[PDB]
Amino acid sequence: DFVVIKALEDGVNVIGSECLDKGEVLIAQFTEHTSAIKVRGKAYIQTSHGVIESE
Amino acid sequence: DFVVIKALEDGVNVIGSECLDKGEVLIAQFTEHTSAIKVRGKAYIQTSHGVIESE
Amino acid sequence: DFVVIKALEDGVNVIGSECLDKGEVLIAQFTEHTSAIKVRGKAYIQTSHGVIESE
Amino acid sequence: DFVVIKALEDGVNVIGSECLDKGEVLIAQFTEHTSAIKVRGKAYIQTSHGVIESE
Amino acid sequence: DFVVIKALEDGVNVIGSECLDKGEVLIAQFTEHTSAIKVRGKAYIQTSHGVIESE
Amino acid sequence: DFVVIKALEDGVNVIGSECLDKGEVLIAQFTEHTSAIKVRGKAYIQTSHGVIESE
Amino acid sequence: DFVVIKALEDGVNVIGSECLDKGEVLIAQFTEHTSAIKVRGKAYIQTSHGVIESE
Amino acid sequence: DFVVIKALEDGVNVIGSECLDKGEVLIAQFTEHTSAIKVRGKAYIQTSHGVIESE
Amino acid sequence: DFVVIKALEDGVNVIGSECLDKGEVLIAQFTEHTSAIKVRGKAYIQTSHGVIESE
Amino acid sequence: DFVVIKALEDGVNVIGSECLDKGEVLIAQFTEHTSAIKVRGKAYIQTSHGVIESE
Amino acid sequence: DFVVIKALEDGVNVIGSECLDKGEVLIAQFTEHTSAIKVRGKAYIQTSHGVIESE
Amino acid sequence: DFVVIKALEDGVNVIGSECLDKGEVLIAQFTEHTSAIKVRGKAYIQTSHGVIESE
Amino acid sequence: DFVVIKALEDGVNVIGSECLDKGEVLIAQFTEHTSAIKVRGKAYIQTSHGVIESE
Amino acid sequence: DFVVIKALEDGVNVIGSECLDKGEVLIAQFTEHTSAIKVRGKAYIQTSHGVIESE
Amino acid sequence: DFVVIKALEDGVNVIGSECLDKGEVLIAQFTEHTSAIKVRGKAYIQTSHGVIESE
Amino acid sequence: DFVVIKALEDGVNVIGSECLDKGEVLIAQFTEHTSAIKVRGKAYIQTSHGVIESE
Amino acid sequence: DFVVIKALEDGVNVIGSECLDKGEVLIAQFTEHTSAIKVRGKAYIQTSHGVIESE
Amino acid sequence: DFVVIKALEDGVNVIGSECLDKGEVLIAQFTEHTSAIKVRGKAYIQTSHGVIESE
Amino acid sequence: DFVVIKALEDGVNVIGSECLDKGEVLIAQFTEHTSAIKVRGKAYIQTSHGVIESE
Amino acid sequence: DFVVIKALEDGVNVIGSECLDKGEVLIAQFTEHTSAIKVRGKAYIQTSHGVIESE
Amino acid sequence: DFVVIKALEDGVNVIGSECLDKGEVLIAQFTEHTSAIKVRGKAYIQTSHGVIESE
Ligand SMILES: [Au+]
Ligand SMILES: [Au+]
Ligand SMILES: [Au+]
Ligand SMILES: [Au+]
Ligand SMILES: [Au+]
Ligand SMILES: [Au+]
Ligand SMILES: [Au+]
Ligand SMILES: [Au+]
Ligand SMILES: [Au+]
Ligand SMILES: [Au+]
Ligand SMILES: [Au+]
Repeated sequence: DFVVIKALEDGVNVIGSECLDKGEVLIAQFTEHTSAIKVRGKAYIQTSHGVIESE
Repeated sequence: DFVVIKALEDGVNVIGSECLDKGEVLIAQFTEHTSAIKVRGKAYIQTSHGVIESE
Repeated sequence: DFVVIKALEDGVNVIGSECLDKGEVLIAQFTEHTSAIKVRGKAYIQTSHGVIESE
Repeated sequence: DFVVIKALEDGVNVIGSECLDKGEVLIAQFTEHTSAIKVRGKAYIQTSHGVIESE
Repeated sequence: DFVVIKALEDGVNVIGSECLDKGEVLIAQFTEHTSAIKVRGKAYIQTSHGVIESE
Repeated sequence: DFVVIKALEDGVNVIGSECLDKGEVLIAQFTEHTSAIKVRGKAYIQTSHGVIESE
Repeated sequence: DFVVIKALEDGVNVIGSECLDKGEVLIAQFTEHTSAIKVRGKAYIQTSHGVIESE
Repeated sequence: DFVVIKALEDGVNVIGSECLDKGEVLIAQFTEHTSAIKVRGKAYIQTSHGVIESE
Repeated sequence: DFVVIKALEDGVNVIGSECLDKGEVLIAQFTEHTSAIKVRGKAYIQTSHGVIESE
Repeated sequence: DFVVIKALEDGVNVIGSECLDKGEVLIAQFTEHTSAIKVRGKAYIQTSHGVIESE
Repeated sequence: DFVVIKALEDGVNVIGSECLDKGEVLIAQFTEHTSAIKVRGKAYIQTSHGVIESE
Repeated sequence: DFVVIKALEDGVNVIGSECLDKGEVLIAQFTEHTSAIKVRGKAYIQTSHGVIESE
Repeated sequence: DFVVIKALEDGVNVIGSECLDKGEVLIAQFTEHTSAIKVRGKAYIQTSHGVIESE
Repeated sequence: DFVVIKALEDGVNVIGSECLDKGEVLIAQFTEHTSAIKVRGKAYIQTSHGVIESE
Repeated sequence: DFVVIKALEDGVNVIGSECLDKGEVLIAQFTEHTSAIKVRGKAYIQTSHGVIESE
Repeated sequence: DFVVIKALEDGVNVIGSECLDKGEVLIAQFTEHTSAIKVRGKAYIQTSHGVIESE
Repeated sequence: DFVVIKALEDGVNVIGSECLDKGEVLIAQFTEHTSAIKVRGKAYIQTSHGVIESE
Repeated sequence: DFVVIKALEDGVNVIGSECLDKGEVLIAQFTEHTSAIKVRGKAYIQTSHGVIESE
Repeated sequence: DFVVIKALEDGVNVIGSECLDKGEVLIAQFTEHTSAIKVRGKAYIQTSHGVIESE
Repeated sequence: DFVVIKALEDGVNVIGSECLDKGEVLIAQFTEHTSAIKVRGKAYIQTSHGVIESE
Repeated sequence: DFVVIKALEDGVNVIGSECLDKGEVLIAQFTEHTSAIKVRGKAYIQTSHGVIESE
C-alpha cells in the first residue's frame, strides 16, 4: 500500500530522509528497503486505517 | 494503484519531474521506478485513502 | 484498472497522444508503457477513486 | 473486467473497428491487444465505475 | 466472469453465432476465443455491472 | 463460479444435455468444456448477478 | 466453494450418487470430478448465492 | 474454508468417522481427502453460507 | 436378451441416461457396459419373464 | 434376434435413423453397432416377448 | 433365422434392392451385410414371431 | 450442375436418403458419390432441362 | 450431362438395373461406367435435346 | 454456381446451419463441403434454373 | 455428347450390337470405343443437331 | 462470378464484415475464403440470376 | 471479368484507393489482390450483370 | 478480353501512360501488369459490356 | 481474338509498324508481343465489340 | 530543396499520386525517387525560383 | 531546412500525424522519413521561399 502525508508546516522530516515544506504532499509506497516511516513535525497523514495528525 | 491530481493553478510540479497547468488532470500509476510522488503548489489529489488538497 | 474519459468539448488531448472530439468517450487501460495519463481541456473523468472534471 | 455498450442510435463505432446498430448491446472484455476502447456517437456505457453516455 | 441473457422475443442472436427463442436463458462465460459478445433483438442482460435491455 | 437451476416444470433441458423434472435443483459449476449453459422451459435460476426466471 | 444440503425428507438423492435420510446435512465441496450436483426430493440448499428449496 | 459443528445431543456422527458428545464443538477444515462432510443426529452447523440445524 | 419399454407418460427416464416421451417404445439389448437398467415414471415393460408396469 | 416394425402411419422414425411410410414393414436384426432401437410415432412392433403398439 | 415374403401384388420391393412380382415367394436369410429388411407394397410376411401383412 | 426440389407434400424422400416436409426446398449438387437421384411422392423439380412434377 | 426420367406407370426399368414405380422421377448423370441408358415401359424423358416418351 | 435466398419471414434455416431474419438475402456458392442446401420456412430462392418459393 | 433413340418398331438394331423393341428408348453416350453409331429399322433419333427418322 | 450491391440506405452490412453508406456500390467477387455473402438492411443486389431487393 | 466506372462528378473514390474526376472512365479488371471494389460518390457503373448508378 | 478506345479529341491519355490524337483508335488487351485502365478527355470506348463516352 | 481493319484511304499505319493502301484488309490476331494496336488515318475496324471508324 | 503547393481548389493532383482539397498546403521535398512533380488543377506554387500559378 | 507552422485555429493537423491548438507554433525539420508535410485547416506557414496561409 501507500501513505499520504500533507505537510502542514515547514521542515517536516520523513525518514525512510526527505524534507517537506508547508503545503506539499508526499505519497509514499512501501518497498523492500522502506519498512518503516517516521514522521516529525506537524503533518496530516492518511493511511488505509484512516487519518492521523502528527505534531 | 494510482493517484489522480487535478492542478488547480498553473505550474504544479509532480516529482516522480512533470509540470501541469491549471485545469489539467494527471492520473499516475506506481511503478518500480516511481516509489514516491511529491506534489507542489495548489492541487487537488484523489487517492484510495480519500481526497486531499496540496498548497 | 482503467479510466473513463468523456470529452465535454472538442480537441481534448490524452497523453499516454490521442485527441477526442465533443461527446466521445475513451476507456483506457493501464499497460507497462502507459504509466501516466495527462488530460487537457474540458473533460469528465471517472476512475475507481471517483469522478473528476478536468478543464 | 468488461464494459457494456448499448447503442442508442445507428452506426455507433467501437474502436479496439466494430459497428453497432440501434438497440444492440456489445459486452467487451479487455485483452492484451485491446488496451483502449473509443466510442463514437450516441451510446450508453456501463463500466465498473458506473454509467456514462457518449454522444 | 459471465453474463446472463434472457431472450424476451424469438430469434435473438448472440455473436461470440447462437440463436435463442423466447423464454430461454443463456449463461455465457468469457474465454480466450470469446472476447466480445454482441446481442441483437429484444433481450434482457444481467452482468456484474447491473442489468440492461437490448432491443 | 456456479449456477443454481430449480426446475419449476417437468422436462427442463440444460445444455452444456441434461433433463430435469419438476422440483429438482441442479447446481452446475463452469469447467473448461462447459463455457455456455442454455436453459429451456420454465425454471428459476440463481447466479452471482442475481436471480432470473426462464420460460 | 461448497454447498449445504439439509434433507427435509427421507431418501434424498444427491448426484455427483449418495442418499440422505431426513434430518441429515451434507456439506459438499466442488472438485475436478464433481462439476455438477443434482438434488432430488424435498431438501433445503444453502449456497453462496443464497438459499433454495428443492422438491 | 471450515465449518463449525456444535453437537446438541450425544453420539453425533461426522463422516469425512468421528463421534461427538453433547456440548462439544468440532471446527473442521476441508482438505484434499475430505471433500464431503455428512452430519447425523441433532447438531448445529455454522458455515460461511450461514447456520443450519441437522436432526 | 432384450427388454421392451413402452413409455406411457412423458419424461420416462431409462438409466443404462435416455429419456422417452409418451407413446414411444425403446427396445434395449444388454451389453457388457449395460449390466443394469433402471426405469422411472409410468412405463410398461415386457421382458422374457413377462410384463410389468413401472410407476 | 430381430424385431418386426409395421408402420401404421407415415413418417415413423426408427433410430439405431431410418424413416418408414404407412404400410411398410422393417425387420431389424441386432448387431454390435445397433444395441438399442427407439421407435417414434404410431407403429406396431412384434418381438420375441410379444407384440406392442408404439404411439 | 430367415423370413418368408409372399408378394401379393406386382412390384414389391425388398431392400437389403430386389423386386418381386405377384405370386412369387422370397425366403431371405440374415447375413452380416443384411441387418435390416424393408418391405414395400402389398406382401405377406412370415417370421419366427408370426405373420404380418405389409401394404 | 444442381437440381432444385420443392416438396409439395410431407414425407418426400430423396435418395442419393433424405426426407423433406411440405414447403421445404432442397438444392442438390452432383458429386462423385451421388450419380443418381430418385424422388418419391409429390414434388416439383427444376433442372437445367426444365421443370417436372413427380408424384 | 444428365437425364430426367418420370415413370408414368409402375415397373419402369432403367438399365445402366433400377426399377421405378408410377410417379417417381430419377435424375441420372452419366459416368464412366454408365455409357448407355435403356428405358423400358411407359416413361417421360427429358434430355438436353428435348423431351421424349418411351412406351 | 450460386443461389440467392431472400428470407421472407424470420428464422429461416439454411443447412449446408445458418439462420436468417426477415428481409435478409444470402448468396451462397457451392463448395466441396457444401454439396446440398436445404431451405426451411418461407423464403424466395433464385437459382440458374429460375425462381422458387419455399414454405 | 449423347443421342436419344426411340425405337418405333420391333427389332431395331443399334451398332456401336444392341437390339431394341417397340417403345423403348436408348440414350447413348460417345466413348473412345464407340466412334460411330449405325441405326437400322424404323426409329426416331434426337441429337444435338435436331431430330431425324431412320427407316 | 461477382455480385453488385447498391446500398439504398445507410449502415448496410455485408458479411463475407464491411459496412456501406447510402448511395455506395460494392462489387464483390467470390474467393476461396468468401463462400457466402449475407446482406442486411435495405439494398439492391444484381447477380447473374437477376436482381433482388434486400430489406 | 472487368467493370467500367464513369465518374459523373469530381472526386469519385474507387477502393481496391484511386480517385477520378468528372468525365473520366476507369476500366478495372479483377486480380488476386483486388477481390472487392467499393465506389463512392456519383458514378455510373457497367458490369456484366448490367448497369447501376452509385451516389 | 480487350477494349477499343477511339480518341475523339487530341491529347487523350490512357493510363495502364500512352497518349492519342484525334481520330486514332487503340485496341488494348488486359495483361498481368495492366489490371486497370483509366481514360481521360473526350473518347469513345467499346467494351464487352457495351459502349460509353468518356469526357 | 482478332480484329479486321479495312483501309479506306492510302497510307494507313497499323502499329503493333505495317502500312496499308486503300482497299486492303488486314486481319490481325493478338499475340504475346502484340498487346496493343494503334490505327492511324481513315480506316474501318471490325472487332468483337462491333464496328468503328478511325480517322 | 522543396516546393510549397497551396491548393486553391478541390481535387488538386500532385504526381510524384496525392490529392489535395481546397485550402490545404503540401510542402514536398525532392528525393531519389521523386525526380519530377506534376501539378494539375488550380494551385499556387512557391519554389526557390519564385511563385507560379497552375491551372 | 525547416518550416514554421503557426496554428491560427484549433485542431490543425500536420501529416508527416500531429495536431496543434490555436496559438501554438511547430518548427519542423525534414528527415529521411519525413519527405512531405501536408497542413490542414487554418494555419500560417513560413518557409525559406516565403510565407503562405493554409485554410
Ligand atoms: Au529540512
Ligand atoms: Au487534436
Ligand atoms: Au435464428
Ligand atoms: Au436411498
Ligand atoms: Au427428459
Ligand atoms: Au420392380
Ligand atoms: Au421421412
Ligand atoms: Au434383335
Ligand atoms: Au456500420
Ligand atoms: Au499528350
Ligand atoms: Au482526389
